[PDB]
Amino acid sequence: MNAPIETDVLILGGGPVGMALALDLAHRQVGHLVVEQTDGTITHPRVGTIGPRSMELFRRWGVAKQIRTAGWPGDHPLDAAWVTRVGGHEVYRIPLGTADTRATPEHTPEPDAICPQHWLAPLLAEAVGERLRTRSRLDSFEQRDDHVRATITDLRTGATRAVHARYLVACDGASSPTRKALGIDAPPRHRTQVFRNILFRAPELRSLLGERAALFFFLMLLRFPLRALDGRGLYRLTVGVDTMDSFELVRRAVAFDTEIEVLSDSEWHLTHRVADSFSAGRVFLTGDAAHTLSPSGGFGMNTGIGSAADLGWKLAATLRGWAGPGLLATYEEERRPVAITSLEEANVNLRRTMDRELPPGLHDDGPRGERIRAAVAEKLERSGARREFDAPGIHFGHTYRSSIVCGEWRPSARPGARAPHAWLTPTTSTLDLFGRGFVLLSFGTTDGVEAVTRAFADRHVPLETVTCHAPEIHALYERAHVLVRPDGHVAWRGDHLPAELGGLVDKVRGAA
Ligand SMILES: Cc1cc2nc3c(=O)[nH]c(=O)nc-3n(C[C@H](O)[C@H](O)[C@H](O)COP(=O)(O)OP(=O)(O)OC[C@H]3O[C@@H](n4cnc5c(N)ncnc54)[C@H](O)[C@@H]3O)c2cc1C
Ligand SMILES: O=C1NCc2c1c1c3ccccc3[nH]c1c1[nH]c3ccccc3c21
Ligand SMILES: [Cl-]
Repeated sequence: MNAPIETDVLILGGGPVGMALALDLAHRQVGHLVVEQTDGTITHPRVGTIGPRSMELFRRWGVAKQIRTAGWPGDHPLDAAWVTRVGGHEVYRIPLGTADTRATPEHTPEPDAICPQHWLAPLLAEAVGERLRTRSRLDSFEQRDDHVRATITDLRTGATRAVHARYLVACDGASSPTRKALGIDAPPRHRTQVFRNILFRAPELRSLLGERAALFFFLMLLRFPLRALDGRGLYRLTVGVDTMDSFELVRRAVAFDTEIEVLSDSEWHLTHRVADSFSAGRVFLTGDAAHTLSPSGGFGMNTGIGSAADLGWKLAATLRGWAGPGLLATYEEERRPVAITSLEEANVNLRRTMDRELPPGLHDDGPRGERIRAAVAEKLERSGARREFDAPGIHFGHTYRSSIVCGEWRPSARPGARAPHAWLTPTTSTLDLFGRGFVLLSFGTTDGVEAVTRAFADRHVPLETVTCHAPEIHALYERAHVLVRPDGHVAWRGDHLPAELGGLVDKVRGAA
């Protein structure tokens, strides 16, 4: 006869986002538990590209190294190429080097990475440990005044147990049963696109392609993308449906006569949706459950991870007791607008490919087809197609303009924006200073800092003060004092600390 289990945060869903939230909560020493209905095994990778901002967060949570050393070949091309057929005529290619050779980015200590879900999942599961309960399905929940009660069914054995948690964070996906149960709607913002995904293994295809290999192959037969999943034989063909045999589809897209074994052929319905509300009482929505966006630019999962990181610190602060009563509401305040708009940027990338048409003689071998291909190439570059593969602003430019920020692409320390990266040492970035409590960076004068420290202490708001004597970084941040939030974003800056510190403290913690 087992009794109710107690934990501060119960995370519903062990997908990438739910795991990201668990990592942040562990990093902040908040008791939590993750319940995942499946056994946690991946049979058909849905994600693989990890944006630089997400990698910075994985760096913070201590798993960035293993993600990078998970198995993506250091010498595999990262290029994006528009081709009339893989192995056939090439139309346009965006060179992106290789993991081992590309220049270290100047704006971030962590460039993007490739980690197919079948590697990421075990890796995330390993980092979350025993707090991840697989084959566990949350059947129902009931909110009470100071906690939420959930009934969990052990799908391995068959026994049902109850979990009493202070907060339930639903990371249960795009069709979020939890969102429905809360009576919150997520009205479509664009027509539902139905995609057919064919996961196949072609052991010798990379050898046949060689340097002509690519991470992304945008075919133009009739038009769709083919991806190198693990850079080791596993590929994924994505074709829009709006019906040939799975094997015959791949065969048509690949001009080579090589071993091709289709492993999976499932369907995917993408419906750009954003919840009208990101929470009800003590129940929260994160990831696709809160906002489903288009995968263009890997924008979807990266936004979920960023939203998970935002809710993580606001939850910790409230559980700790130093947060104002209105801090948790700022999760929706700051993250929904990121979805409401940012879901549009992904859509633009989808539209550009959905609208591109193909002319006659594009497959020809004569100098004519080579000329018409060069024609489409020019158009492609003009339509800004290389923007879906290079948009730092999209990964790092989101600036919060909220009730807890004191308002006043290139890295900027303006209030609301991500505090910029700069190397302290060859291994330590300004980013490595953020992630715990608030951080006050002072460039030069330390006059007035003791006042800030006391103001934060009077409210029990964690604050770490750092004096920096580096002009290059001071120039970068543009002000003498910069107050950074637990999430790495600037809450306030200025050459002179404000007069009413109590006001500042109550505002940034969501008490004002
Ligand atoms: C068939 C399919 C194909 C896709 N293809 C692509 C693609 O090609 N590119 C792309 O960018 N994105 C793709 N996606 C979307 C991508 O997987 C998500 O955007 C991403 O992983 C976001 O993660 P999430 O963590 O919010 O939720 P999800 O990854 O959707 O995970 C939700 C988790 O909740 C668990 N869960 C649900 N209900 C319960 C319960 N009652 N109790 C316990 N656990 C529960 C699930 O088992 C699951 O593991 C696809 C999705 C599907 C369904
Ligand atoms: O993961 C994906 N799954 C589908 C996808 C993905 C990605 C994707 C993933 C990471 C980075 C850029 C990306 N662009 C696209 C994409 N551009 C497209 C155009 C038409 C139809 C589908 C896509 C597409
Ligand atoms: Cl509480």
